[PDB]
Amino acid sequence: PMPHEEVRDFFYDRNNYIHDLDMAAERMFTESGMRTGGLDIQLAELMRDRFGISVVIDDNLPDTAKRRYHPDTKVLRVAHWLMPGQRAFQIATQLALVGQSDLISSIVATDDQLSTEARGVARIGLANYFAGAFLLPYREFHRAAEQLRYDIDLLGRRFGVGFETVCHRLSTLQRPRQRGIPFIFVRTDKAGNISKRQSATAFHFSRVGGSCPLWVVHDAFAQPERIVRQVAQMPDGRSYFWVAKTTAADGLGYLGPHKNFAVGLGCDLAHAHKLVYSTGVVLDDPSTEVPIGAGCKICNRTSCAQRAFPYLGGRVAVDENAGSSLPYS
Amino acid sequence: PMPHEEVRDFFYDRNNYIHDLDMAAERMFTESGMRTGGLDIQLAELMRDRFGISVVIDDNLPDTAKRRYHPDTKVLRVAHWLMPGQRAFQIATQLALVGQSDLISSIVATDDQLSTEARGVARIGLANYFAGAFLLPYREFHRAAEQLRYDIDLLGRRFGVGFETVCHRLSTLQRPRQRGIPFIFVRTDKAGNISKRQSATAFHFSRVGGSCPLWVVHDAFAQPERIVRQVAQMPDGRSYFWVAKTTAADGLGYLGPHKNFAVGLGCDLAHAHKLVYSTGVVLDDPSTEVPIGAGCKICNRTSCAQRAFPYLGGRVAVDENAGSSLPYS
Amino acid sequence: PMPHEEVRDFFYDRNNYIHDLDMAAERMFTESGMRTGGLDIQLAELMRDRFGISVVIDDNLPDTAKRRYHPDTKVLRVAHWLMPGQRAFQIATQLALVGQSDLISSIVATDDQLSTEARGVARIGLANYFAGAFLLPYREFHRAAEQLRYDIDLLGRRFGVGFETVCHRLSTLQRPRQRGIPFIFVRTDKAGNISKRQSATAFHFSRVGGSCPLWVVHDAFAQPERIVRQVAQMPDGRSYFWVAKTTAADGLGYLGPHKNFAVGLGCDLAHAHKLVYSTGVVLDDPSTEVPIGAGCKICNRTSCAQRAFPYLGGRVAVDENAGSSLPYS
Amino acid sequence: PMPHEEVRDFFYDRNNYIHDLDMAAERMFTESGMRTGGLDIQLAELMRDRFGISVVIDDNLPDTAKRRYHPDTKVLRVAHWLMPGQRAFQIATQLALVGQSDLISSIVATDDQLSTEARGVARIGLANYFAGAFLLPYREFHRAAEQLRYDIDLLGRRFGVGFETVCHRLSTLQRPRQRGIPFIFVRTDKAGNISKRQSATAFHFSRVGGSCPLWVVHDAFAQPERIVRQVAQMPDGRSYFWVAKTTAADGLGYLGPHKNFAVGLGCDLAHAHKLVYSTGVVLDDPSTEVPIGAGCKICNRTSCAQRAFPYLGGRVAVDENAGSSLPYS
Ligand SMILES: CC(C)(COP(=O)(O)OP(=O)(O)OC[C@H]1O[C@@H](n2cnc3c(N)ncnc32)[C@H](O)[C@@H]1OP(=O)(O)O)[C@@H](O)C(=O)NCCC(=O)NCCSC(=O)CCC(=O)O
Ligand SMILES: CC(C)(COP(=O)(O)OP(=O)(O)OC[C@H]1O[C@@H](n2cnc3c(N)ncnc32)[C@H](O)[C@@H]1OP(=O)(O)O)[C@@H](O)C(=O)NCCC(=O)NCCSC(=O)CCC(=O)O
Ligand SMILES: CC(C)(COP(=O)(O)OP(=O)(O)OC[C@H]1O[C@@H](n2cnc3c(N)ncnc32)[C@H](O)[C@@H]1OP(=O)(O)O)[C@@H](O)C(=O)NCCC(=O)NCCSC(=O)CCC(=O)O
Ligand SMILES: CC(C)(COP(=O)(O)OP(=O)(O)OC[C@H]1O[C@@H](n2cnc3c(N)ncnc32)[C@H](O)[C@@H]1OP(=O)(O)O)[C@@H](O)C(=O)NCCC(=O)NCCSC(=O)CCC(=O)O
Ligand code: SF4
Ligand code: SF4
Ligand code: SF4
Ligand code: SF4
Repeated sequence: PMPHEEVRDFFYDRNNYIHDLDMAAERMFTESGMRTGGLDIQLAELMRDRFGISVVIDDNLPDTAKRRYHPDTKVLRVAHWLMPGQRAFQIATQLALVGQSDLISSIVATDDQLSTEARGVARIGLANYFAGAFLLPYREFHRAAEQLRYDIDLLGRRFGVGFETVCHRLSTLQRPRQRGIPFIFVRTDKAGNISKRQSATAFHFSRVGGSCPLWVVHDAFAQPERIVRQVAQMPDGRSYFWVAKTTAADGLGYLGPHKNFAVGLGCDLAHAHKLVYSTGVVLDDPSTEVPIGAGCKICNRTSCAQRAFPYLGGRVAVDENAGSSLPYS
Repeated sequence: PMPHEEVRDFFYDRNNYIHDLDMAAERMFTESGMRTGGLDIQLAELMRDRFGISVVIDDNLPDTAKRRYHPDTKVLRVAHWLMPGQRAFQIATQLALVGQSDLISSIVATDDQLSTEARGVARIGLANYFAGAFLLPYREFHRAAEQLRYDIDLLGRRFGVGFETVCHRLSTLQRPRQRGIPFIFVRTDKAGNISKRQSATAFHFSRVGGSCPLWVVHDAFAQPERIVRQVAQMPDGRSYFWVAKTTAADGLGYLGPHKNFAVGLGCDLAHAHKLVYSTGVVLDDPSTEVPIGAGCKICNRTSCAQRAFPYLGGRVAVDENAGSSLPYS
Repeated sequence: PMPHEEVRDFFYDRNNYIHDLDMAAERMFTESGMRTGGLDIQLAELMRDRFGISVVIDDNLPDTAKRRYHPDTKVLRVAHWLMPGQRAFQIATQLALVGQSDLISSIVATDDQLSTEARGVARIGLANYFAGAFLLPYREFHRAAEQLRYDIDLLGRRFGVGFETVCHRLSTLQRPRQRGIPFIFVRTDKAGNISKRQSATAFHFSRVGGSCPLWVVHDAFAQPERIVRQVAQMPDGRSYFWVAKTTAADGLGYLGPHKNFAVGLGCDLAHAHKLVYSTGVVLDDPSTEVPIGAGCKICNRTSCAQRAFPYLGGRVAVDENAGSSLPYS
Repeated sequence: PMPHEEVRDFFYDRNNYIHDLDMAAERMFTESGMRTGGLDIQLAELMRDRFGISVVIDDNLPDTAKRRYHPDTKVLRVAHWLMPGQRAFQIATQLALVGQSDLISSIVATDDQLSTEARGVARIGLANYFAGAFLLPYREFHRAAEQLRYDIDLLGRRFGVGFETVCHRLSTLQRPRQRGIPFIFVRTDKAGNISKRQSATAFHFSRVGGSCPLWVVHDAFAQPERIVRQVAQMPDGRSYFWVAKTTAADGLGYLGPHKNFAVGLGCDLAHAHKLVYSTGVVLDDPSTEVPIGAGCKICNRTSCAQRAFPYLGGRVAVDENAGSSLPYS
């Protein structure tokens, strides 16, 4: 149980919603006079007025540094190559770590099983959560999500942030009397590594699994920078709607290392009709659903032409007198 | 240690070359009067003349059946939708299982640690090996590979078989005093599941690992049916040349299940200059080599922007006053 | 009016159906005892028995030659690297040119506007038509198309031929009392060059136009080797269903020149419900239809964000005080 | 000769460099105290101080409006969804049109063959040129291009602008005694429509042509957001180096209309060694050069497997006794 997995569980156990921290972010947004649009500058003004922290734009930082905070002189340097939404995210992260320290500490104190390292990692996680809840204040963002029928591009345009940030925030809308579609958010790379798992409730991939090549999230790299959608059926009959898309980090140069990821958002099929991404698709036809699994070794399907491995709790039929398109019959 | 892994190791231990069986395949090829070009027809005639086995092309077989052998009437039914190279492969598989039974049994008897099921899986594996060594007789195939500078498409065209079959056979050219480029052959899917591992000698991915998203094999699906090439450097400094390409199964219909795989062939950089795939590429410039790993949890690189997980034997450094492009620095 | 365009018109004027030639191909198929499956061998037998023509498989031909017929000794050589469907196509083409010469001549004689070169080009075109009508005899192919709901992959599997050949034959099903879906067939390359136009009746792209980047046929290369589908609306309100897919020629080698094409098949929206490719799509929602054009200079749309050129018969609004996402407002 | 072509030629005749206007942009940049990094803010302040123009960021503008200028109250509204580089570009466009009116008029007066509409289009073109020359002052941009070895991503990162803007400016570095690599810049879509042509000197595609599917610019869409590179040889023996990449407009929503374009930059092969994009590529091997053309009807190659149409000044050779891989041999 490594610390990043420990924090994964910390968030999964709390339905991916932190009521104290989300309320605090929204309260501060409103009390400060914030207005959506160009939050980076207003957050600079807020750090100055409320914390004596001076926010500067630094093209002198090392290439890989997004921000650096000097607590001795209270100076926050932010990378020039970050877009305004990204600058705002960095500034609000530091704002959480400086001005919401005690709240974060008390939230961490509620899971006493946490490893020594897991507590620091959770501090950073709650700081990122605060930044998301501030850039995307709960009520305004929820109403915008409903009005826009969950169009992630349009939400990003309205709030001045990227795709991954929007999907993050969508998977946290579990406030008691104002809930959005319950989502599972995942992040993957070209090799099937799932870097991030967040979920409003229990989904198949909340903690483990997801190495099924028929799952559309892995097809996002085959269709780069375009939204892919799938009506999927798990081996147990439960049906889900999946949207996914690639995200690439600009800059770095032709030679340099590049960041390529795929962000995917899934929900119960019953909710799909509320998404713009359901437009043009029939949702009431179980014949049109794509049968996927969780990874071949833990998948009990018997007629899958794509099986890479045999099912673990399964009987290996070996026939010298037959050959089929169905590996590991 | 599941049986398919036991057979993976069985072949790995023999440098992916089976001298008795390969010599037997070539002996039978030449003694029977075989000539490359239309092996399917000649193999049918051979089964008749030498084993009393009647080969029919049966469009009445189930959709997913490639072949079926009835030993009571010695009837081999072969799917009509298989190309001639594929039909030849099926017929030669049955030829190995019927006319080379004892040789295969004695070869299996040499790895006595094999589980009961692993022996059956090994019989199927050795029959496939024999089919490959028969359709592609060793000396003729080796001379053609050198003449064609390892152009896999041109080899397939010359011998009437597909990409995966050619790569299979290329990774087996370890006959003493007539060796080809030592290769590692792998097969993967969109989810990074590595279905096949065969290797002439010790490579990093001969048995485990290979979930590095910077590795070109996983970039094959973004460029389907197009050959991708990479000069890669493992974290230990050793450099390799990798060629890869996707392979899709035709038919099945728009709705039906589809087979999508990616086949990759790797060798030491020192051999790359003998490949047609090196044309246009500089091989002597360590600056141009792509730093890849074997999977993030077992990768010790320190400045990778693509890290999905932290390195296992390392402490997760967490800094509240900085944010970087380098996850898990 | 160049000769290939002249033959384009020759076929367009005849509703892409040649009743005499199609009936002759089917009549000969049936009288000869032909059975679907492995037509290449049976056509060899037919050339021998009926025309004294000897069909041989020649790996000695130049790389680019699919067949060569020596009339002095009546010998037809066919390339070894052609699949059986392709071999059958070559053999039946020569069969049309040798055994249906007078019929072809009389069909050509019906369009007396033909240029000197256009008559020879039309001879080859009618020979290809005969080959298609023979490999795919009309009644059997029509019934298979209806039973399979026009699944091009499954039709290819059943009849042992490729995607482009199937789409060719589908666009010719205009026999008076046994018509299939009326189609427009097109072939394009990565640069928008439309090499082939065939159509059962008058469609927008039967003769000219088709340089609209929003048209899905040009998106086939972005999604290689996978079927793409679109519900499109022309500027005049008429709605069409478009299926398209790439096709690549095997062999040639890593260095050599490659053939990449996209084949597209379109029909009136009203017919889409009879296609398997309509599965999962709502067809009764004009809101979900993609507005395309015929090429920007002849497209009268006013709010297209993708306009590359202004509409020819249009008023150029030029405003120094505004900038928009809509080029050439 | 439509007006947009007239302006294309207007710029082509001046080697895509406007000395007075470029010097004016740089003069104003330096005299005003401008420093690269946050030009949007400084340009707003400059419009205030120097022209009494009040710049507001207006989230109330219509969805498709990038800017709108009200001269009666001297109010410049700029779209909230534009990144800072884009906002700076809009503001500098208006700055050219308001504060450089007479210079632009006198520059337009030098091509007196211009149609009435061509003069307005040329005014917009010269304003865009000025905006490019201001956001990217000539000397600083030239020094940065050489230092960065023409890495377009790194230039964009350094100056806070996108790919298309950098390529625009790179193709204008023809100031006497301080020249950059002479470039041809083109913009195309999925249908091969070439929306933009700018060129430092005489290139094949400076005015017409470019519909060759083997040309790498059209392969950009198959690999979106990834840089593609090609060493190409025209039929006349002259060899060029081509870099290309797609550019997509964010937002707009899943349903809405999308802008997809491909931008390409070409130079003589002799200059390629100065590009970062040449790293790993051999430049002195004529065997490895890809033979491309300018469009099949104006391409005289004789063994091209990709020909879509026959060569215009040639007779279509038709052989009834042969079939080949070479259409229109
Ligand atoms: C996972 C890592 C370590 C990786 O960091 P990266 O360098 O890849 O990127 P990043 O810093 O997360 O930022 C990437 C994008 O995500 C956005 N973003 C990040 N966290 C967000 C949040 N909580 N809410 C909203 N948006 C958020 C940022 O704005 C940014 O957008 P832009 O790019 O547009 O600017 C980090 O995210 C992190 O430390 N998170 C907090 C700790 C945590 O939650 N760990 C559990 C992860 S779950 C896990 O690891 C389990 C997986 C498993 O099963 O093994
Ligand atoms: C792996 C399976 C079980 C599944 O195979 P599939 O049904 O998906 O396909 P396939 O039968 O292998 O056929 C696909 C193509 O491979 C070709 N092919 C297959 N074996 C070949 C060989 N030995 N030599 C040459 N070509 C060969 C066939 O001609 C065919 O070509 P066409 O496509 O053109 O028709 C099978 O291949 C098999 O039983 N192999 C023998 C058992 C074995 O060796 N297992 C160890 C694998 S190593 C492993 O799985 C462990 C790896 C790990 O644990 O990480
Ligand atoms: C167009 C050319 C010149 C190009 O030949 P290519 O080398 O590109 O390929 P090809 O010989 O046509 O064969 C390619 C595939 O098409 C199939 N195929 C070809 N003709 C067929 C037909 N009539 N019916 C069924 N299938 C057919 C072959 O089986 C083959 O399948 P496999 O690959 O799987 O084996 C040729 O097709 C031709 O000469 N056709 C006859 C003359 C004609 O009709 N000209 C008008 C074309 S329309 C036009 O040019 C107008 C465009 C415009 O607007 O300017
Ligand atoms: C071509 C049009 C009409 C259409 O343009 P669009 O609306 O599609 O986009 P856009 O306005 O050009 O802006 C897209 C990106 O290009 C950048 N950009 C535009 N002009 C630039 C310049 N001169 N220097 C540097 N960057 C420039 C913008 O910053 C912007 O960056 P971001 O995307 O990051 O925001 C327009 O560009 C224009 O009016 N140009 C001036 C008229 C002109 O020169 N016409 C001749 C073109 S030659 C032609 O069309 C004929 C070719 C032929 O006939 O074959
Ligand atoms: S066996 Fe299960 S997990 Fe594996 S590919 Fe098939 S459906 Fe997916
Ligand atoms: S950390 Fe290692 S395994 Fe992971 S992406 Fe980077 S190089 Fe590959
Ligand atoms: S203007 Fe017409 S032809 Fe051009 S992209 Fe738009 S819809 Fe297509
Ligand atoms: S004929 Fe010329 S223009 Fe056409 S694809 Fe070949 S090289 Fe390109």
